[PDB]
Amino acid sequence: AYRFNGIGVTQNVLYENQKLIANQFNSAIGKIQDSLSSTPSALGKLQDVVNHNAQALNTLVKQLSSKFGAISSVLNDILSRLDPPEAEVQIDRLITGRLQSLQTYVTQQLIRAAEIRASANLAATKMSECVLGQSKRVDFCGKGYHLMSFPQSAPHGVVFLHVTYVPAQEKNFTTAPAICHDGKAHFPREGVFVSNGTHWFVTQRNFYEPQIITTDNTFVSGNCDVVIGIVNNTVYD
Amino acid sequence: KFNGLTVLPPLLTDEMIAQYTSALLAGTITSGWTFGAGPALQIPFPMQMAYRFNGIGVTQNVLYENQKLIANQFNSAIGKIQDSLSSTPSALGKLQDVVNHNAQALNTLVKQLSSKFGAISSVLNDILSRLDPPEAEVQIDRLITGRLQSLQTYVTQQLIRAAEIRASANLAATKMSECVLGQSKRVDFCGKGYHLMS
Amino acid sequence: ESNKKFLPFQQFGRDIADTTDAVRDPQTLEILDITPCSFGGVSVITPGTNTSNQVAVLYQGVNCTEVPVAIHADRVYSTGSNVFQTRAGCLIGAEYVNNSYECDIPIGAGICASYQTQSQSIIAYTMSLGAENSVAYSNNSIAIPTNFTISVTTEILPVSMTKTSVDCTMYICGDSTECSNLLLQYGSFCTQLKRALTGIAVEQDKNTQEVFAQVKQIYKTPPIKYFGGFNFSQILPDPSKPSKRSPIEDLLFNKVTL
Amino acid sequence: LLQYGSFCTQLKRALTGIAVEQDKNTQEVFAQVKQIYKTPPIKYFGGFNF
Ligand SMILES: *[C@@H]1O[C@H](CO)[C@@H](O[C@@H]2O[C@H](CO)[C@@H](O)[C@H](O)[C@H]2NC(C)=O)[C@H](O)[C@H]1NC(C)=O
Ligand SMILES: *[C@@H]1O[C@H](CO)[C@@H](O[C@@H]2O[C@H](CO)[C@@H](O)[C@H](O)[C@H]2NC(C)=O)[C@H](O)[C@H]1NC(C)=O
Ligand SMILES: *[C@@H]1O[C@H](CO)[C@@H](O[C@@H]2O[C@H](CO)[C@@H](O)[C@H](O)[C@H]2NC(C)=O)[C@H](O)[C@H]1NC(C)=O
Ligand SMILES: *[C@@H]1O[C@H](CO)[C@@H](O)[C@H](O)[C@H]1NC(C)=O
Ligand SMILES: *[C@@H]1O[C@H](CO)[C@@H](O)[C@H](O)[C@H]1NC(C)=O
Ligand SMILES: *[C@@H]1O[C@H](CO)[C@@H](O)[C@H](O)[C@H]1NC(C)=O
Ligand SMILES: *[C@@H]1O[C@H](CO)[C@@H](O)[C@H](O)[C@H]1NC(C)=O
Ligand SMILES: *[C@@H]1O[C@H](CO)[C@@H](O)[C@H](O)[C@H]1NC(C)=O
Ligand SMILES: *[C@@H]1O[C@H](CO)[C@@H](O)[C@H](O)[C@H]1NC(C)=O
Repeated sequence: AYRFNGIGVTQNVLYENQKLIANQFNSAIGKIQDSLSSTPSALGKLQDVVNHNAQALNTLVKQLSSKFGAISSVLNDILSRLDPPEAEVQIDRLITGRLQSLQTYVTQQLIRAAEIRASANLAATKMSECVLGQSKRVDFCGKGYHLMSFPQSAPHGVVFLHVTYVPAQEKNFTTAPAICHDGKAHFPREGVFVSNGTHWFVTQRNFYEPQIITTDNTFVSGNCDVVIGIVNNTVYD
Repeated sequence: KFNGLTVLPPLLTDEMIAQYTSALLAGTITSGWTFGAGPALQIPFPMQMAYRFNGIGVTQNVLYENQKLIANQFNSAIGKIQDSLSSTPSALGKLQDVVNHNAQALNTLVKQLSSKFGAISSVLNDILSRLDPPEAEVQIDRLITGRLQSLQTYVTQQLIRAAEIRASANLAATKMSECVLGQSKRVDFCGKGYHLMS
Repeated sequence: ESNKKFLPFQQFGRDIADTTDAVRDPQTLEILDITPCSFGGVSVITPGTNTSNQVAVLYQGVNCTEVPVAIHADRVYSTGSNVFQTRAGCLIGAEYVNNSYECDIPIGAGICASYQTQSQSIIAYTMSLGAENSVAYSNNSIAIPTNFTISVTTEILPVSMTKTSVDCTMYICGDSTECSNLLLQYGSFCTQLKRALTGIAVEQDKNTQEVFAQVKQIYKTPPIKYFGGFNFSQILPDPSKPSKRSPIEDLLFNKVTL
Repeated sequence: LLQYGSFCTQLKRALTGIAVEQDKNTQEVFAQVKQIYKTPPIKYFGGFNF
C-alpha cells in the first residue's frame, strides 16, 4: 500500500483488489522461467566475457609457433644445431616478436577492464537505488511506474527482476479547468474535474474513482472572470 | 577509397532519425509523460502545464491566471534560440571535433605510406623492377614492419576514441529518458532552474 | 581526358595525399587523368544452416554495371540471377519488394533482408519504424484508465571477468639461460606487464566486493512462508538441493556454459 | 608478410566491433518509442507556438 501511495494511487485501491493483484504477480513471476529458457540469446552479455577471454588466450598461445623471419620457431633446435656466436641473430627476432605479442595482449586486457568497471559501477548504482528503495527516475528500474526489484546472481554477473505498474482500459471524458459558483472559482486539491455527460465529479489522475464535488476537496483562491474555459455548477457543502 | 580504406554508411538514414524526433515531439505535446509508461492518454496542453507547475511547488491558479503572459514569454524565448545559435560560431564545436579527428587520423595514416623506414625506396614496384628476388627481402621487411606499426597505432587510437563516444551516447540516452519522457527533480540535470519540460 | 592547365615545363601531377593523378603523354603532348580501378569488400548474407542453404552476396560501394566479372582476392566466378542496386553497394541473389517489415538482417542505408515464403526465398526491403498512430487531441477532452496490470521484466549486467597472470621467462625463453641473458638487455618491460596484470586482478575483486556486499547483517526469512497471498518460492533459496540456490539461479547457472 | 602471424584478424575484428557499436549507439538513443504519433492537423495549443 505504501508503494502504491508512492506513485499517486490511494491505498484503498490495493486493499480492495488484493487477490487480483496477488494473482497477477504470481502469473508474471511464473512466466519468467519460460521466457528465459525459451530464448537462446537472452544471456549473450554474460557469454561474451567467456568467449573473449578464451579467444584472447588462444591467440596468445597460438602466436608461439611463428618464425618472425628466423630459421626455426623452436629454441632447442637452434641451441642444438648452431653455435653460441651465431645463434643470437636468430634468437633476437623471436624475442622481439614475442615481446610485441605480450604487449598487445596486455593493452587489449586494459581496454576491456575499463568497460567492465563501468558496467560494474552501473550495476552497483542499480542495486542501491532499485532494490534498497523506490525510484522516481523514468525508465531506470524498468518500463512503467516502478514498484520494487529483486536481485539474482549469475556467472560473472547479476540479474534484476523489476516489478512495475501499467495503466489499462482508458475512456473518453470531458473536463474543465475550474468551477464557477457564487462568483467564486474552485480548483481541485488532488485530481481533476470530469463529466460523464450530465454531472460533474472530481477524480484522481491514474485511476477512475469519481467523487462528489465538495468544499473539502477544493480551494477557492480567485474570481470567476479571469480563467479561460470555466464552467459553472453547484458545489455541495 | 584510398589504398584499401573504405567508409561504410550508417544503418539509419537522416529521414528515419527525423521521423523518430517528430514522433517524440508529437507524443510529448499531445499526451505529456503518459506515453512513456504505457498507452498514450490525451490531455489539453494548459492542464498539463498546470500539472508541471504543481510538480515544482506552485499552485495551479498561478498558471491559470497568467496564461497569456507565460505563453508570450515562452514564444519570445523560443524565438531567440535561432539567433543565439546562428550568431555564435563556436556553438557546435563538439560535433565538429568528431569530423576533424576522423579526417586527421585518415590523412595521417595515408600520409605514412610515403616513408622509407631506412630502405632504398618507398615504392614496391621500384624494388621489384630494379633488384632481384634473393636480395629484395631486406628492403621489403622494413616497409612491412613500419606499415604494421602504423596500422596498430591507428587501431589503438580508434578504440580509445570509441570508448569516449560510447560514454557520451549513454549520457544522451539517459537524458532522453529522464528529461523528455518525464519531469526531473535532479538539480542542474535538465538545465538551470526548476525543470519544466524538454 | 584531362582539363588541367599544365605549365610548359612540368610533366607529372600530385594531390593532397602526394599520389600521381595526372600524366603527360611524351609522343603527343596531352594531359591524361589517372584513376584507380574498382575494388572493395564482399559480404555474404545467409540465414542459419538449420533453415536453408541459399545465400546472397553484397558488393560494397560499387556500381555493378561495371562488374559482371571480377576477381576475389584474400579466382573468377559470377552469379547472375537477380541484381539490385542499393546505396551500400549492390546485391546479387535477393529480390526487392515494396512491403516493409521489422529489420532482420541489416545491410545498409535503411535496407534489410529476410527469409520469407513469398516457396521460400531471400527478400530485401526498407525497414519499418513502427505502427502509425494518431491521438485524438482536443481542448476539453481527457482519458483516464480504469484498470491496471502488474508486469515483471529482467535485466542482465556483467560484473567481473577472469584473472590471469603471465611469466616472461617461461613464455619467451622457456628454460634457456642464453635467451634470458640476451633478453636482460631490453630493460624493464616485464615489471610493467606484471604490475598492469596485478592491478587488473585487484580491480576485478573490488568490483564484486562493491556490487554485492551492500549489507552488514545476514537476515533470515521466517520459517512459515505466508505473505498475504504473494508467492516467492521461485526466487527464495531451495534447501533440498545441496547448492542452496533458487530455481531461477539454477537455470541461469545451467544456461551459461564454458 | 604471411610469416608474421595473425595480426590482420585482430585488426579486422577490432574495427568490426567498433562499427557495430557505432550503430547500436544511435539505435539505443533514438528508438525510444514503439508507435509513430502524429500531430493534429490544426495547431492550436492554448496560445503556445511550436
Ligand atoms: C481488470 O483486469 C482484470 C484482469 O483481466 C480483470 O479480471 C478478470 O476478469 C475476468 C472476468 O470475470 C475473469 O475471467 C478473469 O479471470 C479475471 N482475471 C484475473 C487475473 O482474475 C478485471 O475484471 C478487470 N476489471 C474490471 C473492472 O473489469
Ligand atoms: C508457489 O508456486 C509454486 C510453483 O507453482 C507452487 O508449487 C507447486 O505446488 C503444486 C501443489 O503442491 C504442485 O502440483 C506443483 O508441482 C508445484 N510446482 C513446482 C514448480 O514445484 C507452490 O505451491 C506455490 N505456493 C503455494 C503456497 O501454493
Ligand atoms: C508562430 O511563430 C511564427 C514565427 O514567428 C509565425 O510565423 C510568422 O507569421 C507572420 C504572420 O503571418 C509572418 O509575417 C512571419 O514572416 C512569420 N515568420 C516566419 C519565420 O515564418 C507564426 O505566425 C506563429 N504562429 C501563429 C499561430 O501566429
Ligand atoms: C476517446 O475518444 C477518441 C475520439 O473520439 C476515440 O477515438 C477513442 O476511442 C476514445 N477512447 C476510448 C477508450 O474509447
Ligand atoms: C452520469 O452520472 C449520473 C450520476 O448521478 C447519472 O445519474 C447519469 O445517468 C450518468 N449519465 C450517463 C450518460 O451515464
Ligand atoms: C453560467 O455559465 C453560462 C455559460 O457560460 C453563462 O451564460 C452564465 O452567465 C453563467 N452564470 C452566471 C450567473 O453568470
Ligand atoms: C551507375 O552507372 C550508371 C551508368 O550510366 C549511372 O547511370 C548510374 O547513375 C550509376 N549509379 C551509381 C549509384 O553510381
Ligand atoms: C513499390 O510499390 C509502392 C506502391 O505501389 C510504390 O509506392 C513504390 O514506389 C514501389 N517501389 C518501387 C517501384 O521500387
Ligand atoms: C478549442 O476549443 C474551441 C471551443 O472553445 C473549439 O472551437 C476548437 O475547435 C478547439 N480547438 C481544437 C484544436 O479543437
